[PDB]
Parts: sequence; structure tokens; C-alpha cells
Amino acid sequence: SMDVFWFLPTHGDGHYLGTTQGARPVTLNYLKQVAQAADSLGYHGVLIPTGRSCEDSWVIASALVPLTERLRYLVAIRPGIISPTVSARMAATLDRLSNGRLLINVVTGGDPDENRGDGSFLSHSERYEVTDEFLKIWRRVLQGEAVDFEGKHLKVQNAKALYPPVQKPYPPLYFGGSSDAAHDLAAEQVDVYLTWGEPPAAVAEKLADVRERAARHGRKVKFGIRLHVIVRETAEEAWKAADKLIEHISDETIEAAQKSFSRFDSEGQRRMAALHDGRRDNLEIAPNLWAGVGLVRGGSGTALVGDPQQVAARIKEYADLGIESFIFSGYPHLEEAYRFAELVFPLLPEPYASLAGRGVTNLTGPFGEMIANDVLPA
Amino acid sequence: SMDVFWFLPTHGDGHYLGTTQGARPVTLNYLKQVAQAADSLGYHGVLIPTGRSCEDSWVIASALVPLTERLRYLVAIRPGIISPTVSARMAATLDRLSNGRLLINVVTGGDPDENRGDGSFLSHSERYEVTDEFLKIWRRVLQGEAVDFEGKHLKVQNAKALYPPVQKPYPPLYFGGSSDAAHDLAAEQVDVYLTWGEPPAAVAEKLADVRERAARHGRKVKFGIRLHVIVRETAEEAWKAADKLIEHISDETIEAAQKSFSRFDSEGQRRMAALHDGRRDNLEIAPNLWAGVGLVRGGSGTALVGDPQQVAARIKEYADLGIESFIFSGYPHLEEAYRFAELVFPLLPEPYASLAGRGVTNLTGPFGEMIANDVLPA
Amino acid sequence: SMDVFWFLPTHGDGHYLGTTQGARPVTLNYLKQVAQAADSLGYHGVLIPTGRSCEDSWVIASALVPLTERLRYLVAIRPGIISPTVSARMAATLDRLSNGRLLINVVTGGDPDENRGDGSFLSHSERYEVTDEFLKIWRRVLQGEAVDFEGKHLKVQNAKALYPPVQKPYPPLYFGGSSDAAHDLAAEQVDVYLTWGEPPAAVAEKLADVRERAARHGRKVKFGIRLHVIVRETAEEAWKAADKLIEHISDETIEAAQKSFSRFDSEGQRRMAALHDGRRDNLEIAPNLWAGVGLVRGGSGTALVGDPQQVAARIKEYADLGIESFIFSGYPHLEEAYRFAELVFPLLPEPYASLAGRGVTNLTGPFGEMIANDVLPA
Amino acid sequence: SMDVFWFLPTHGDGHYLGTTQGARPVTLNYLKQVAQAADSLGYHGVLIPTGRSCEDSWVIASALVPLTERLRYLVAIRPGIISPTVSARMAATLDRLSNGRLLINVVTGGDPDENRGDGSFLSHSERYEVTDEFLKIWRRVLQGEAVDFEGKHLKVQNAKALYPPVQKPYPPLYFGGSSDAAHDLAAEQVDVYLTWGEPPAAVAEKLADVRERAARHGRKVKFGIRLHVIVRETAEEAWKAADKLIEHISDETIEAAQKSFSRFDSEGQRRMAALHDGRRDNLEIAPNLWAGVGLVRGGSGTALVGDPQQVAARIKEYADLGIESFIFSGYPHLEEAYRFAELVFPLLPEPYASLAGRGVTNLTGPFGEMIANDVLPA
Ligand SMILES: Cc1cc2nc3c(=O)[nH]c(=O)nc-3n(C[C@H](O)[C@H](O)[C@H](O)COP(=O)(O)O)c2cc1C
Ligand SMILES: Cc1cc2nc3c(=O)[nH]c(=O)nc-3n(C[C@H](O)[C@H](O)[C@H](O)COP(=O)(O)O)c2cc1C
Ligand SMILES: Cc1cc2nc3c(=O)[nH]c(=O)nc-3n(C[C@H](O)[C@H](O)[C@H](O)COP(=O)(O)O)c2cc1C
Ligand SMILES: Cc1cc2nc3c(=O)[nH]c(=O)nc-3n(C[C@H](O)[C@H](O)[C@H](O)COP(=O)(O)O)c2cc1C
Ligand code: NA
Repeated sequence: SMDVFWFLPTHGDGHYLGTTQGARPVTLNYLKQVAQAADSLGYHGVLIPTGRSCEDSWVIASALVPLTERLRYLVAIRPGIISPTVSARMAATLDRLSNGRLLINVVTGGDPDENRGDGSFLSHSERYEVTDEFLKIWRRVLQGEAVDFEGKHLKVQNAKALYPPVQKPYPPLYFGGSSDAAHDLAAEQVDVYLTWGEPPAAVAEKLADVRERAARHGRKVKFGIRLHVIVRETAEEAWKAADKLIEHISDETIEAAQKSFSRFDSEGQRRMAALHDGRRDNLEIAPNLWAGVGLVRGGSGTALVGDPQQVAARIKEYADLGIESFIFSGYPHLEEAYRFAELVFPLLPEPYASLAGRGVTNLTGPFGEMIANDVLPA
Repeated sequence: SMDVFWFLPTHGDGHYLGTTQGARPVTLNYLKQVAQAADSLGYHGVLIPTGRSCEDSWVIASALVPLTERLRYLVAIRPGIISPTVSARMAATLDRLSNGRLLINVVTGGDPDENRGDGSFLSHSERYEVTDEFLKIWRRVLQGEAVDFEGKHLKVQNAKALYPPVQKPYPPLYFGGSSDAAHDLAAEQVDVYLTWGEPPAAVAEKLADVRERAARHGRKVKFGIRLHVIVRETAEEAWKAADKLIEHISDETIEAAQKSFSRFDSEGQRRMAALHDGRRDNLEIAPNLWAGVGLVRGGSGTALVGDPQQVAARIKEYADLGIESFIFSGYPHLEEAYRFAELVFPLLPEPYASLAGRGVTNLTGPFGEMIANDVLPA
Repeated sequence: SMDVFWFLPTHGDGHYLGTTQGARPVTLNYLKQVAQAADSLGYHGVLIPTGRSCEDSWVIASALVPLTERLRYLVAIRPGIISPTVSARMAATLDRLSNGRLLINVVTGGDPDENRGDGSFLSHSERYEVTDEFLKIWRRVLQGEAVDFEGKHLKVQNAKALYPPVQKPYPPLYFGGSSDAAHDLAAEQVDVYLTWGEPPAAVAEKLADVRERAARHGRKVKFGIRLHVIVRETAEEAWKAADKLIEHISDETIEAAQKSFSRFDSEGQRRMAALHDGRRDNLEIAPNLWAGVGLVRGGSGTALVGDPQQVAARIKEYADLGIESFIFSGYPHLEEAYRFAELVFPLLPEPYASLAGRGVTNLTGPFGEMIANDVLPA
Repeated sequence: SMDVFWFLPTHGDGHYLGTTQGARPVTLNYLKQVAQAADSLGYHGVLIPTGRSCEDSWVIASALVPLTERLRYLVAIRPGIISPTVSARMAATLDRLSNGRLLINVVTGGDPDENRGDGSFLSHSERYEVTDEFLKIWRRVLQGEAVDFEGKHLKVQNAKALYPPVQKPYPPLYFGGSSDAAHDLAAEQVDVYLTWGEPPAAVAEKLADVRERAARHGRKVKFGIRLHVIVRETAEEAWKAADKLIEHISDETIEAAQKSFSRFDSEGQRRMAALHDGRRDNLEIAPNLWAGVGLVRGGSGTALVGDPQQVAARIKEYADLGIESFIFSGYPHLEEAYRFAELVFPLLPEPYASLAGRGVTNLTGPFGEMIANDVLPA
């Protein structure tokens, strides 16, 4: 079993990184194009990023829910900048309108400059104390309880969400974080622990630690991984596409991004930037794992590059560690959603092996362009 | 010079108040029905309420924006439970996706229990201090400024909204409130001051008060009024429908509703609850002004009742006081939106006079159901 | 079993017949309103009329299919004015796009003036000869057969529809007609025989006649009835609403309508026109069967008028005769669709009994408008 | 000025011709993707093919109209298989539902086998006599006339289209045909004369003939061209992409299509098949004009292949001949719609030079994926 996600580029899209050449603006029509493509191609869901660099995740997810049928939306909540009772009501409303298609990504926010801009002057350990108290109120409120809670940071009295969610006990909690406090938080409250595309050896160590701490609370959590993907029919086309993706990036842009990454107080972000060292050489840190994206883009900075057989093999290596969720992305996000679904889906377990080419449809007849007006293609 | 709004019943709908008989569940489909009706009928916009008793306003409005073309959405924000910078990004995104169809209703929250349920333990004077600092940050960030602010309650450092809104300088701010702190805040920062359906005499005093305080800041504030409406072809049918609206309300529900109203420290709620005092008699506090709605429903608790000429007469009276915005509602909200547009619109100024019956359309030809198969109606 | 249909007023809508007072123009917005209401309220489908007085059924049905989830569309085909091979491809495409939600209403056309306007100069028997040959090509082509056909009226060689339909062997064939040629055609080729709202005794004879002729061919056809419905909470309101429907109808308009009906060459139209005799008196030709609609409207000219228990009883009577399909309509079509579902559905067999009031939804919680802000309705 | 159309692959889509490898089935979701992409990218419209090899044009176009805002639809009508009065009502309905976004492609049918399959046993000259009589009735009824027409093939009495279209006097008539009868028909009745992708010298002779024949009637006929496009950043990429397109085409499939084209009774099809005569070598019949598509595809069988400067240059060569409309297509039709708009639109006249990259968008701010979370791309 495997859940394959796509990605909504709410922070912008294009053919090349760190530039405006071939860039596509974030519009409702284009986001609808990507979401409906992922919905019809059979992706389990789409991840919506959050932060100052992105449009609001909740406005986007809510606008695309009535325009899609089965696609699930992994939406980020940010404790510390919103009341947990209100956030719970937001999740309840969106889960009700979507008929149980809401997934929650718990985000603590690793940029102190962004946090101060939102009015949150908490330290790294305080952000996780807030998130811990946030989730405890959030989870109980969505289970129908009038909550009285008085913590170090948050205090509510008679917190109630009158409209229950569709998913019981609440929309599943996804969480990504690499710090010690992050692993304690995931082990206690979250349902799925997420990691960025570190090499398999590093991901194995992070999974073993989360599984160990989850055993102390008598819990078993699931695991997912966030990776870019540059797959082509051959590996030579894939590496050429990987090279062209960062060819228009000047050293003034690389050094500016790494300088902004040094300001971040995020254990996961530092581990990602440490893979490429801010240089253009040795970007293939592992077989078919390419760290060129991290030179400019924050967060996910690695990509699987190669033919379909190679990309599938690297997906199996991660799956052998206990990873069941895979959140992929490509540039541009519309075309690469079709590319990954056509090249990689037939090599993945069901239902993705059967969803390839056809998609979510039951139609037959002339499959492909008709030869003249009386010859079926073969 | 008139904008006519309708209302999305995100707190529940039905044919009768208090009871569940004839109640209509609020789903995505039914909200699409109401929103698309007001859009096609030519209403300027719809009001979406906020609170523990309602679904989330932002999730609802975002879900209905891609499903309408011209309809504006008056969406409520509540300072004190969400970061002002994050709220500005939410407003920017929705205003961009809707192409400038977003309107903001500033809500301070008049129920101390609901405020404590969300984590806010502020007094009446402190809630307006937070809103005042909230709006100052909110209005400046949406204008492209990197804001440094340090007030009594809020503190931001390098607050920025990277995606500018469509409406300049920002989506217009609507505000309702009758306390002295409310009128000072309305005079300084809001664009439209809203009032509930009080008799014209009391509305004129509140309007004259806000208008004078706003003059000290050099601002010309617009005025709107929130009112229920029960309009029928004759005045006799209207009073029958008003009686049926409350015929299934027991005295134990009235006491439970008024017991909650006394908990509210809201000045506007106190003035509305004092018009009926829980009585079932003397509900016509003014010519064609019926206060039966306020027996169980908080907020707007008065209604215009009568034939189209009587309802339009009360509307012109309010308009002669300087009121340019009108937010109406009826039970059930779908049918009454058509009834009001078909009975009252032809009696209102343009464009509502021309929008009567036809609506926002350019189609010609047979008007009405055809006679036989070749005889046009006349 | 029981399938309950609604009706799309593609020939115009309104509150009153004959006149233009309270008329609603047929627009894409309003047809979306009616279709999406019937879809969400749980109706099995909607009937779309065809003819000179209506917008094209195939364009309307195709435009609303992507905007609805489970609603079926009973679309009309008229042999003699379109190639059966092309019509077969149209049915295949719409059935494929709707994922098997297409239903076919075979219409022979009962107005010689309209038929001549379309280029058809066939007599009554010749129209049924064309229809009989049409359906044979239509059914064989949709079953994947390369058809050579040389009949009296139609001639095709190597007729093929390369895209098969979702429903096998083809979308079901509904047919309405009262002539002897109609009963032969229905007994031999159609799946469901439809009749207008005649008294149960007259319906029983037509049903027995069709059933006997189908037995001779070794076939069993189902039966449905087409009726208007004016249902109110009490019987007195229903009869008052029936009087309002024809209060704005002048005798000059009745005479012009009945003069056009005498031009028609349809047995079913004459049987319907013979129920009211072109007069306003004795319109209740049967218990709760009111023939006032036929005084101006062509086709369905009777209505079920009464309280829910009275309407549900007349439905049960028809169902005792073997009728399993019920195609209802009301004025206006949007509001009356909710009225019938909220009043009659609880008195109908499953699933209409469980779909009553709530529609097709899995939402729980506060049912009805909230009392104050923490008191659930009861 | 210039109108740039795209193409809906209602006959099938994919990456490679002649084979099922990489093929995409014609589904509602995929067609919605292609149409909404062309709508948002700024294309003037899309062409929808008709015939036995495709899904029905009217069903497809009607289903996509409510899902698009500005995109126009060039929909085919085929005289001889449908009544002109019925066809005019379909055009009136779709033009009204789309608010004037309907265009008509007049198709006579060049395949005798496909025509006989639809019940039309007319010769080449007879098909143009039917079309001439069809269009006279079609154009007159849409102008609000009760038409009496008695011709050699068609006879109508009191033909009326009750619902007038939005476009006056009627939706524009596009027409393609290279025979002498076609050029007479285009000079007299049609608004836009279309030609397939012949070399510029052969196009100039056809346009000069039509212009001369139309001047005798005092009419000016707009000119358009239909062409596939394989454009890439470099010329070598485009030529390699063109080779990949036909690399899976078996020589037995080429002969299976050329023998099918010999049966056709179309002068324009013969002129297209005479450009290569099945020869696999030297398919570049003109600078950047590649006839590789004509090996297996009927109708349009030539493509523009080259870098953006070469493709734009060939477009300007056709424009100087007087061609104002361009109907382009590519494989696959979704990805190639973006490729052409992003690569060729900036080299085209307004408004396509402004629609490049930006598209129909008034949004400002970040343009492309954000560098980190505060640095905008440049
Ligand atoms: C898969 C994944 C997705 C994430 N998405 C976001 C996001 O959208 N916005 C964000 O600010 N942080 C995101 N993060 C990062 C964390 O949620 C959080 O901001 C912080 O970096 C965790 O800090 P830590 O590694 O020091 O424990 C994501 C992390 C992962 C692994
Ligand atoms: C037109 C209008 C709409 C309002 N909408 C809301 C709402 O949706 N939620 C809410 O809590 N309060 C709403 N209020 C009430 C005030 O915004 C605020 O909550 C408080 O009651 C004002 O307190 P005050 O009158 O003492 O200054 C509304 C008021 C008006 C006039
Ligand atoms: C339920 C029902 C629906 C019908 N719908 C249509 C229609 O939409 N357009 C139409 O022209 N005739 C319609 N008819 C009438 C017949 O299909 C046909 O046109 C003709 O009147 C039958 O003639 P006959 O009774 O003499 O056999 C309908 C009949 C029934 C019973
Ligand atoms: C741009 C263009 C589009 C056409 N589209 C179609 C079509 O969709 N279906 C079709 O059968 N023929 C199509 N044709 C061909 C003609 O409409 C017609 O079928 C026939 O080939 C003309 O015959 P002629 O060249 O001998 O005058 C098209 C022609 C052109 C130039
Ligand atoms: Na390193």
C-alpha cells in the first residue's frame, strides 16, 4: 500500500528556478489546472505549502475543494498565529464541505524573521511547547468535548466546535520536523511523520528514532517523504533536464538563498542545506538523488532523477524503511504531474499500476488518435 | 447610491425558528444554491456570519468564490484570535482569487464565553484596543509596507504581505458596533459603519454620532443596515408568515436564548434585546418593523414585514438617513432571496429596478412558459 | 421500486401561467439552479422537453452534466429530423461524459406545423414508421454493429458508432404516446412507457393495452407517469395556489391555446385536452387531480393538488397500477422542487423516505439555525 | 489583428501517432483540462472536429461552455444529416448559454463511406447543393424570420427559431473546402474561409480565388489556416520531436491510411495527400513545413516545425498573404498548448504578445517560485 501525493505551487511555478524566464504566475485558473490534473490522474492528494512566500493555504484548499472529486488536500496549520479553537472550526468546516478529504500538516515555522513578522516571538523550544498545547486543544475540540485547558502558552475555557468533522476522530495529522522536540511531538500526537528527501541511510536513522519515541507512548505512527522528481524516458534526458533546471541561476542567487537559510532555526532545513554545501558540484549525493533544488528553494531540496525504472527503485528503497506516503513535485507542476503519472505509476503498486494512462475513468473505444475516420490505433 | 446584500445561513437554515421542523441542513450544495441565486439575481453581495454557532466564514467564502462571477463576499475577521499579518495574507489571497470581490466585516466578539473558548480573556475595552492595533497593522501590510509595530497587545517586526490585493488600498472594511469604543474605531479606520434593524430614530442618532467623530479624522464613512425581511404580495400574507416563523418556539427556548444574551457584553446586542424583552406581544416596535426574530436569534433580531410598497417605504426612510448599504435575509434563505428580488427590486433605485425579473442576463426571446408551442406569453 | 423525476423548464418558467407577470427567463444560471437542486435533493433525474417552444434538449443536458453528480437526464430524440447514426453518436458521447446518467425520451412530434417547419412532411403513421426504423438503427449501432439498413424511409450503409456507451446495451428508451401506432412501438422497442396525468382508470386501460401487446412480443416494459404537482402543508393552501396559477389567464389566451391544440395530431394531446374541455369549471376531474394546467400548457395538463398525505395517496394509487416512474414539476420549478421533496419524500418509499429534508449528505451536528451562539435547535 | 485557435482532440490524444503507446483517452476531465488551459492561456478559441472518428462536437462543446469564461468554440455542423431548423435552434441555445462564444464550422463531408453510414447518399455536387439550401434557411431563421423555402433538396414551411442568438445576425460561419463548389459557397454565404497547411504559394492561389469570387457579391471573406505545430526552444529539438512523433508508425499503417484517403471524395483532402504521396523521405515540403502528420491522419497533415523564430516567421508569411486566423494543434494537446503560448505568443502581434507568460491575469507580485521565503525571483 502506498499514497502518492502531488504538490500545488502556491509560491509560484515555472520551468526554471531562481529566475523569471518561463515563470507562470499563481492564478486560480492555473491552480485549478494542477489540482484537477492530480484529481483525474489518480493522485491520492496534494500538499499545499504555507508561509510568507505562499498564498494562504486555506483559501486555496477551500477554493479547489468543490472543483475536485476525490483529491485530498494536505493543508498546513501554524500554531502560535491562530487560536486552536478557530483552527479546529476551520478544519471542521473544510472537512465537512469536502466529505472527509482534509489532511492536516502541522507546521511550527522555522523562520524567526517570518515568525516575528506574524507577531510570534517564540523560541524554537517555545514554538514546540505552543504546538504541543495547540494540538491537545485541537484534537479534543474536534472530538466533541467542551475543553478547559490552561497551559504555559495557551489557555481556553469552554472551547467547543459545534460542527463535527467527517473523519473520525479528526482529520489526520501530518507533521514534518527533524529536531529533538519535533520527534517528541510526532511520537505523541501526530499520525504521519514527514521527512524531506534525505539519503536513505539518513531517513532510516530518523525513522528509527521516531519509532523508538512513539513506542514510549504506546503509539505507532506512519511515515512519508517529500521529494522532487525529474523522470524522463531515459536517464540521459533526465540529467539534461536536471541541468537545465538550474542553468539560469547566478551565484548571487545561490549565496543569497543560503544566507537566508542560515537565518532559519530549523533542524530539517539545515540538514537539507548540508547536502549540497551551497556548491554546484557533487549534486548527486546518492544514486539518483540530486540536491540541485536546495541551492535556491527552501524546504524540499532534493530530487529523484533518472529513467522510470531508476525512480521506482529509489521509491522502493524508501518504502522498505516503512514509508507509505510520497509527496512528489516537478517543474512545471502541471506537465510533470502527467509525466510522473505516465512513467512511474505503472511501476508502483495498485491502484497506481492500473491508474496509469487511463486515469480515473471507465471509458473504452478508440484509445488514441483515430487513423483517418475508420482505423482504430494499435 | 444603494448596495443590496443577501445573507448566507452558515449557522443553519429552515422554514421556522427555534425548532428542527422544516430545518434545512447547511451543506456545500445548499450554500452553492444560495450564493449562485444572489449572484444571478443581481445582489451586490452576501454577508457571511462568524462565530461558534457558524461554519468558518473564510472556508465558505473561498469555496463559493470560483462558483460565482459578480457576487461579493462580506467576510468576517475577528482580531485577537489570529495574527494580523496572516489575516492580511488571507484577505490578499481571497481578494486575488475573486478578482476584487472581497469585503471585510470587522468583528470584535461580544460574547465573553465564546472569547474565552477561543483563548481570549480580554475585557470590552481591551478587545477594541486589540482590534485597533490589528487594523493598523492589517491596513499597512496590505498597502505594501514592511511594518514594525509595538502596541499594548500586538507586536510585529518586518510584517509583510508579498502578494498585493486587487482592491486598493485594501478590501473595504465594514464594522458594526454601538459602544463608544466601537464608534471611535469606526470613525478612524472603517469604511462602512453597519447597524442592526433599529427604528429610524435610533439609527439616525448612531449615524450622527459616527459621522461627527469621523469628521475629526477627515474621513467620510458610509453607512449600512442589517435587517431581516418578510415581504409578500399583500400585507396580510406577510403577517401570517411572520406568525408561522415563530409558532414552533417554546418559552423554554426563549429563556435559554435570553439567558445567553445577558452574558453578552455587547452594546449592539443589548440594544437589540431591549426591543422585545422576551415578550410575545408588541413585537411591532415601529411601522412595519417586527422584532420577533430577536426572541431566539442573536444579532439581527428585527424584520421588515409587509407588502412590497411598505417594505420599500421603510427602505427609503433608512436611505434618507444616509444609509447606502442594505443587508437582508429571510427564511428559508434560498426562496426569500428570489421573493425579495422579485417583489422589492423593481421598487428600488437602479440597477435593482432594471434587474427585476430578468436579472443579470442579456438573453431575449420568449419570456415565461410558452403557450402551446408557438404562442409567446404577454 | 420507484424513480422520482423533476423537470427542467427549458420553455420558460414563472409563478403564473399564460402571462409574463412573475416570469423567469430561461438562463444557464437558472437551469443550473434547478438541476443542482434536483441533484442534491435526491431526485432520480430530470425530464428535458423538446420542441419549437423549448431550448434544445441536447445542449442543455450536455451543459449541465458536468455540473451535477448523480442526477440523470431524460433527453428527447426526434426521429425524422436527424440521422439515427449521428443521434446514436450523440447519445454515446453524453452517456460517456455523464458516466451512464443518460436516459432517452423517444418523441415523434405531434404538431404538423412544427414538423413542416423542421422539413418533415410526414403523416401520423409515417412518423411512427420513421421512428420504428430509427430505433432499430439506433439500438443496433449502439450495440457495436456495423449496420446496413434499407427501409421505407431511412437508408444507411455501414453505420457505426465507434465509442460505446456506458449503459448496456444502450441508454434506456422512454416513450410516451397514446395512439395505436404508439402502443405497438412501445411494446416492441421501448423500455419504459410514459403517459401524462390522466385519471387512474384511464391510465389502467392504457397500461393494460401496452402490457398486452408487449406480452405478444415476449417483452415486459415498465411504466411511468408525468404529472404536475401543487402540494402544500394543508389542502386549503394547495387549492388556493392552484387558483392563483391560472388567475392571470384570460379567455382570449385559452381560446388561442385550444385553437393550437386542435391543429395538433397527437392522441395523447387530445386525451389531455378532453379532460378540461377548455373550461374553468370542474377542473378537479378526479380526487386531487386538477386539469387547470392543460387550459394553456401543452402536454402534461393535470396536477396533483392537496396536502402531502393526499398527494402521496394519489401516487400510491398510480403505483398500484404498476407505475414505477414519476416525473413531477411545479411553478416555479426551483422552489417547488424543494417543496415536493420536503413534503412528499418522507411519505414515499426508500430511499426517498430517508432523503427527506436533508438530501444526499453525510453531515451531522446542528440541524437548523443556531439559537444564540451555543444552544442547538430542538 | 490575428486570432489564434487551439484544438480539442475529440478523436483521441497522445504523444505518438499511429500507436497506442503514450495515448490518452478522450474523457470529460482531460477535455476540460485542454479547454480550460486554452481559455486561461488566452487562445481566441478551440476547433472541435466532427465525424465518425470523433465524439459528438455539440455534446463536447456544450459541456465545456459553463466551465470556461472567454474561450470560443468552433463547432461543426453537417448539412444533409440534420434539419436546418433544428440545427439553428441548437446554435441559438449554445450561443445563448455561452453569451456569444459560439462559432460554426460548415462541414460537407468528404468521405463517401462515412456519409453513407449517416444516411447521406449524395454526390459531391449534391452535398454542396444541400449545404447551400441548408445555410440559406439556417441564416434566415436565426435572424427572426418565419421561413418558407422549397429547394431541390430541402423544403420547410413556417420554419422558426424562437430564441434569438446573442451574436448578430448569427454565429459566424467558418468553412473549409478547396473544390470549385466550395469556393462558390464560401464567396456567397460564409464569413471565414479556412485552408489546411499547404505551402504559402498554394495558399495564396486559393485565397486570391475566393477573394475574387467574393468581391463579385460585394463581400469580403476572412481567411484562416489550420496547422499542426511542433515548436521547441531550438530547431534541433523540434526536428527530433517530429521524428519521435512518427517513430512508432508502421509502414502497414501508412498504407492503411493512404488507401483510406483514396476513397475520399474531397478536393482539399486530395491536395493534402498530394504533398507527400506516402513518401517517408523528405517530408519537409517547404521551409519549416513538415508533412509527417499526413501519413496516418486525415485532414490537417502538415506541421510547422522549428524554433520560435522560425515558427513565427512562417506565421508572418501566411499573415502577409491575408490569413488572419490560425488554428494550431500539438501532441499531446494539453502540454503543447502551453508550449506554443509560452514560446510563440511573445513573437506574435497583440494581444498575444502581452498574454505571453502572464496570460489573462491582473495579479501582481511574486512571479515564479519564491527564493527561500522572502527573496523574490528575478
Ligand atoms: C514534508 C514537510 C513539509 C513542510 N511544510 C512546511 C510548510 O509548508 N511551511 C513551513 O513553514 N514549514 C514546513 N515544514 C517545516 C516544518 O513544518 C517547520 O516549519 C520547521 O522547519 C521544523 O523545525 P525543526 O526541523 O527544527 O524541528 C515542512 C517540513 C516537512 C518535512
Ligand atoms: C451587521 C453586523 C454584523 C455582525 N456580524 C457579526 C458576526 O458575524 N459575528 C459576531 O460575533 N458579531 C457580529 N456583529 C457584532 C459586532 O461586530 C461585535 O461582535 C460586537 O457585538 C460589537 O460590540 P459593541 O456593540 O458593544 O461595540 C455584527 C454586527 C453587525 C451590526
Ligand atoms: C411523458 C411524455 C413526454 C413527452 N415529451 C414530449 C416533448 O418533449 N416534446 C414533444 O414534442 N412531445 C412530447 N411528448 C408527446 C409524444 O412524445 C409525441 O410527440 C406525440 O404527441 C405522441 O403522439 P400519439 O399520442 O398520437 O401516439 C411526450 C409525451 C409524454 C407522455
Ligand atoms: C480547417 C478545416 C477544418 C475541417 N474540419 C472538418 C471536420 O471536422 N470534419 C470533416 O469531415 N471535414 C472537415 N473539413 C473538410 C471539409 O469541411 C469537407 O469535409 C470536405 O473535405 C470539403 O470538400 P472539398 O475540398 O472537395 O470542397 C475541414 C476542412 C478544413 C479546411
Ligand atoms: Na555536507
